[PDB]
Amino acid sequence: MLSFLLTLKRMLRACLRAWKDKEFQVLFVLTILTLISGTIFYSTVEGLRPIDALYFSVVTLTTVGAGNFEPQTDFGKIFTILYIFIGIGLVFGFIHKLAVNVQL
Amino acid sequence: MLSFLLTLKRMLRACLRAWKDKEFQVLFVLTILTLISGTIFYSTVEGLRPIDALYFSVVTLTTVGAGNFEPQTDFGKIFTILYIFIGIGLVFGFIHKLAVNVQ
Amino acid sequence: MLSFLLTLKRMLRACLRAWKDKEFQVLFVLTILTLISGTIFYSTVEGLRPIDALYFSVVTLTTVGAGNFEPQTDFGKIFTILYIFIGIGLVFGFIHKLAVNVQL
Amino acid sequence: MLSFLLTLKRMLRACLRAWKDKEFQVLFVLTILTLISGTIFYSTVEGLRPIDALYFSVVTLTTVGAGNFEPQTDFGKIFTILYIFIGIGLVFGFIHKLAVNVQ
Ligand SMILES: [Ca+2]
Ligand SMILES: [Ca+2]
Ligand code: NA
Ligand code: NA
Ligand code: NA
Repeated sequence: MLSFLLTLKRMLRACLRAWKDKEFQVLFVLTILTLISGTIFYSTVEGLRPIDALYFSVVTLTTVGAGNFEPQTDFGKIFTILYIFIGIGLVFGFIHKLAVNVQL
Repeated sequence: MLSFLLTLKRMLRACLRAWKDKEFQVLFVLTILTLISGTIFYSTVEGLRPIDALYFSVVTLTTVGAGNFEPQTDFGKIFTILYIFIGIGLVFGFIHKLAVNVQ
Repeated sequence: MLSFLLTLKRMLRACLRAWKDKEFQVLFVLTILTLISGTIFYSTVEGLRPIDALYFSVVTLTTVGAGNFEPQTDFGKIFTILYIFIGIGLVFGFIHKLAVNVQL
Repeated sequence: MLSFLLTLKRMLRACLRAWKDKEFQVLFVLTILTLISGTIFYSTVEGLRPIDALYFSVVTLTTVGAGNFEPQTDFGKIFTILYIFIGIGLVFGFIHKLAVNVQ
């Protein structure tokens, strides 16, 4: 049990230290920026209430997927297709990072 | 095929070997903890039966996605958003582990 | 253009050669076995038409997600939760493999 | 922050550098090809407008998932199942690439 906590602590330190790498920071900011753009687009173009635009943006960008909503306009549909690849590009970025930071 | 059988067993041994690594155990406990918290949160704030709160918690945390349900309250939606990122955080954790154990 | 095809060919050979690794074979068989069990369970317990039980099994095991259907019984719900982790375990398996076969 | 700006630019350079690797180009062409085929298949067999066939093709091939639609015909369902595995096959491809370029 004490080992659990010590391991947990060492791992948490390593996670917080990751928030120090400038490339991880960029990816993070880019992600926030992407989530904000999505929130703006869906509230504007699809008329979704702000909190629902972020929710759709989050579930869509993370590949979780929305359970009922889907863009109603052709403009929304196109944006979403593009939004999704941006999301995949970001994930690969993080993955590429975790791939380099491990092989150094 | 004995050959096939032997390969499976070797793999299974390597799997159970991971369930011994402390870091993997932490990650595992944390996801169960996360699943429980989720099950609790959705039972309370969204008022789902426990089994349906666990289900939504699972399909949501793993990025599988629910086919019909989605948080009705603002609290539920905000929680779900953070929940998903915890899930991503956890998966990166397991992945980093799998990329550290290869070396 | 000729390079495209040559690269494409070399990559395809490498993919087919992967179908030779006994561990990849096991993971593959395990996956088929898992998809068959799912197809049987959902058709039986949830009364889904066979082709729909496989479809749900596939979209669920791959994290794609079903757009409308979800287990109606508590038995189905429990099985699905477990089904999902089996699926994640298999994915990590493949990933672990692609991680070793690259660092040899 | 110039520092932040410089980091971004370095990363962007490394991204465009990948769009030069032949193997990555193949993988990319193959997914576009796959997306087109999907868009075509769902337009015909399921009778969706092209933009809705592309959308379902995308959300399906990336594992994001559609919130309401799903193939109505048996042909559509069988195709979708194989489509998803092509998608998994493609992602493993990009991943293997990202794990070969690290070394
Ligand atoms: Ca999904
Ligand atoms: Ca739905
Ligand atoms: Na997913
Ligand atoms: Na995924
Ligand atoms: Na869904």
